[PDB]
Amino acid sequence: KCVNFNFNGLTGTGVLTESNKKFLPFQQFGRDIADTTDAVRDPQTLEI
Amino acid sequence: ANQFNSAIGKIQDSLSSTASALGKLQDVVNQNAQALNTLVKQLSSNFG
Repeated sequence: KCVNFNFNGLTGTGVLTESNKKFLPFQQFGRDIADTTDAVRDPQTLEI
Repeated sequence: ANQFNSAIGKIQDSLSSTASALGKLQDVVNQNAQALNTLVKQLSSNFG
């Protein structure tokens, strides 16, 4: 659903969807070519 | 007829072999990519 999210300190509005992107244990959230939020990890539990 | 048919074979080979052959149209995609990339990148700029 399109929702207002605040994850890892990143506040914004968007649709929250699951992906297969591989995150290393020490890399908390991702960035795209524009250096903007593309995929994030769950700050609470382990989830991508 | 053989001169046209052989020259069209050479147009096929030239266009399939050289990456920069369509550079005049690749400059349209490249200009729009740099323009839209600068247009988004500048949203991360502080401007003071």
